[PDB]
Amino acid sequence: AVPKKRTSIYKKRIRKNIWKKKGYWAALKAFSLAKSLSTGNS
Amino acid sequence: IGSRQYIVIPGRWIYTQRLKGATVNDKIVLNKVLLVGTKASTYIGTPIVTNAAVHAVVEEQLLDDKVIVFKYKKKKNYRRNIGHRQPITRIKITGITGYEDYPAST
Amino acid sequence: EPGKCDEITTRGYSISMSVDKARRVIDQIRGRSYAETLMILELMPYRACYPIFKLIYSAAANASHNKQFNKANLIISKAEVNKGITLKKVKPRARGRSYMIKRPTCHITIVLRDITHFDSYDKFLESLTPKKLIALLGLMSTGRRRELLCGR
Amino acid sequence: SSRPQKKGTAHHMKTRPKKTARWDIKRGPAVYPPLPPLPAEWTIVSS
Amino acid sequence: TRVKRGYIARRRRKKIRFFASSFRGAHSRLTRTIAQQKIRALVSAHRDRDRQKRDFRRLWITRINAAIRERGVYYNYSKFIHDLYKRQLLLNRKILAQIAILNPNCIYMIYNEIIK
RNA sequence: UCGCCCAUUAAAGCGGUACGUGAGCUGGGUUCAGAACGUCGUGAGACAGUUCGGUCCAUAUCCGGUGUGGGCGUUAGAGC
RNA sequence: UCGGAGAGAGGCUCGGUGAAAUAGACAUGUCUGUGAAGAUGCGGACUACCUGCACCUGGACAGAAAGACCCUAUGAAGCUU
RNA sequence: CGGUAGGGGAGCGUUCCGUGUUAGGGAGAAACGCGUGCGUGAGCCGCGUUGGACGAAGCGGAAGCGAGAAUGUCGGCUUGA
RNA sequence: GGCCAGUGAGACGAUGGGGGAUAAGCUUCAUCGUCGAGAGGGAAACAGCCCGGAUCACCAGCUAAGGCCCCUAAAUGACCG
RNA sequence: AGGGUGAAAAGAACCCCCAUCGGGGAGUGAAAUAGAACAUGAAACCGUAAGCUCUCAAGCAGUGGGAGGGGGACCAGACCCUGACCGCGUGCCUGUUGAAGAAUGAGCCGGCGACUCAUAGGCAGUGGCUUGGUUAAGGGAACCCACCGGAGCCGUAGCGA
Repeated sequence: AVPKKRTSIYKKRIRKNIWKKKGYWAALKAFSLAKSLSTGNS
Repeated sequence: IGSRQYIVIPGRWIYTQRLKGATVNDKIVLNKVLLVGTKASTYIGTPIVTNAAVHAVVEEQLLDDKVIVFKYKKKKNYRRNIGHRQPITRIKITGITGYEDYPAST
Repeated sequence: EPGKCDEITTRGYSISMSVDKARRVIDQIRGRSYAETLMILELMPYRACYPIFKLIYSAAANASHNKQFNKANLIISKAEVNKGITLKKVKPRARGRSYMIKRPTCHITIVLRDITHFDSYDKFLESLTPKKLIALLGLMSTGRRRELLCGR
Repeated sequence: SSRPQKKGTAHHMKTRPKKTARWDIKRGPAVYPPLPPLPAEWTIVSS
Repeated sequence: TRVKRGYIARRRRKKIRFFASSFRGAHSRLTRTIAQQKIRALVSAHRDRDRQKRDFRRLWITRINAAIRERGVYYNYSKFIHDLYKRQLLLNRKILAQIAILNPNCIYMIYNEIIK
């Protein structure tokens, strides 16, 4: 139901950084597509 | 010195308890030399070797860094904070006068 | 001193965009080529990119006009996203009690950086270690020497 | 049962460590010859 | 004559924080928790300065014991100390243990001429 | 619950775990307001006496569990 | 008995917007022992790389409402003779 | 020369007043943040940066005078995410 | 005798008894210890048992209670059962 | 509930990104690390950068000891930051015979936030007078204040209804 304390610090950093790494993965994939956009594709 | 032992070699300084009666620059001889050593070292049978007396010079009589004494008891509103700077003395060792007694070392 | 003219701090701010959702994007482009960054930001799948892209391109145009150095040289040195000025709507909920929802904002800043401004000086220090060319008493070893300042 | 058991300080009454062996109770400190008189410590004569 | 407090609070709480500014996590940056923790730090310091005096001695004794057992097969710290006082010899544990490290020759020499 | 009884069966064991387990469920019993019977009470009201009717919350921070990834480690790196 | 299959609305994943009660501090294991007599924090052992996500609620004497029971106050208020 | 309730003695600071339209101060005050000075402590004292005009002592005086606890209270900002 | 306080819930242990079932970490008196208001060492942890009463400093020394195979200071000491 | 750009609006012509917002050069100004969200700008909270450092660990997070590494444009057995690994160490408050408590209270940070004042009675310290002491109202080129005002009060006799 309810939280007993707060996570407060450092743990919340660890939790957020993985979420930002989701963003990183998307960035890699979007970078990969730009080269595909250059030349061919038929 | 102040009921407190020290290994002591010449041309070299030490910190001790503040010597009551000692001036700023004023040479002194320590007559409680329980051991001497070299190539052929020399222990002691009794205390003091015999006529060995270490030769030193007082440097300065400044106080020690502050030690914080803190009385505390749980829940009784008994926080009591009190500093203490023990007065000390800096002394510089000039030379060891030779032993001439009981040669050990095999 | 080590740089000062290797940059231009374009700081487009009051962007209506939560700071964490901006840090998803900006954490990827901290230290990239500018060309590459632009190619990334148009293809990326984020609402976050558009205002960032606008500021990257504005910053690079700014750098090309104002301080007049090549866009192909430069990189994104310091990207940084800070908390803006928070607005607070009070929405209702079931059973009479009411809770706030916040419209968060941000202050985005980008420090661009030319690679090859202090390269004349750095490439000259391909000269190997025990050299100490003592000309002006010490002189101009002031160009991101990077590795050590062990000058005792 | 009907053996009420040892708890609180009543445990501490029973199972306290204690010697209770005549020889181990005696003993005390060790005796020595005291010592000849020793010199001062830090005689001055200077300045 | 209204008297605002202002200056007087955090000018002391800075000094409170100056202590705890090596502490790890919440303890370093949270006023009232720093105030709770500083006290405890000082208490553990004061308590452990007296633990120091006995614990160093206890180390030294172990050092000396370890040194002396390498001589004869049956010779042991307990006997060694009484053999020192049998000959009237006021070397304290610090010196004995430290020479045992830095100059084992000298412990050999003290061991040789105490037995006789 | 326990218990008695019917039909069985190799047998129909007895207990602890907050008389295991309601942030898992139920609400028949028992501790609210209504109403009645017997009784006690001059009366208001009462009675482990009886009867009918009567709102059971919760998005899991942590530990703990069932699953399942990622990192790093395994001293050059890998696939079996 | 004794479950099984399927349709929707969720749940799950991606993008957009974005709350809450709670929160001394939290680097927050199991066993038995101990203690205000029921311990993640004290003793001894045992077990255990660091970190997400999905699911589950046994514990944190979980959250919620300064117990509505019980009793106290030379408290309050209704009702009775 | 241990010390809860508790009593007695000795102090530190806070704003304002007398001294004082003092010296000290746009070659940098109040503040704000740092000190390998001092004190038994409350606190004091010098520093050059930010700051941009107020204002130390000493001897005295007066209080809206010292905060961590009140399910205090106002404002800010977290946690859950 | 003057001025001016808190206290008036006590707890355990030894003994002398009562009540109880010579049950209770039960209850009530009488005499004394400790806690309460007392740190430290012994008792694995362990208010109330044993030792001992913390003004402060020392990287000196002697000892009390209790201990000397290793975790973990000191005898894998001795002689007789 | 919500005050403080500057002395003066001198409140940013022009150029660049550009549909806007906003931004960077330019220009004004003592200052624009005073740009209108503008003066000093603390804490919590959110980051960015550098030094060291955690993935066989067990921990009220410190403390005593301190391995290895790093310094500060100022040559130290001195000092500071990190901290391999060891030993010790049962959050604070209230309130209890007894609380680490799984009893109560606080999410955190900053402010506000509690034995006061008037008049009398007792007592102590200090001062003045001691030819006993003292004035109240009231009067004062107002208020303080010299200087008047002796009306009263306290002490100078008890005993008994």
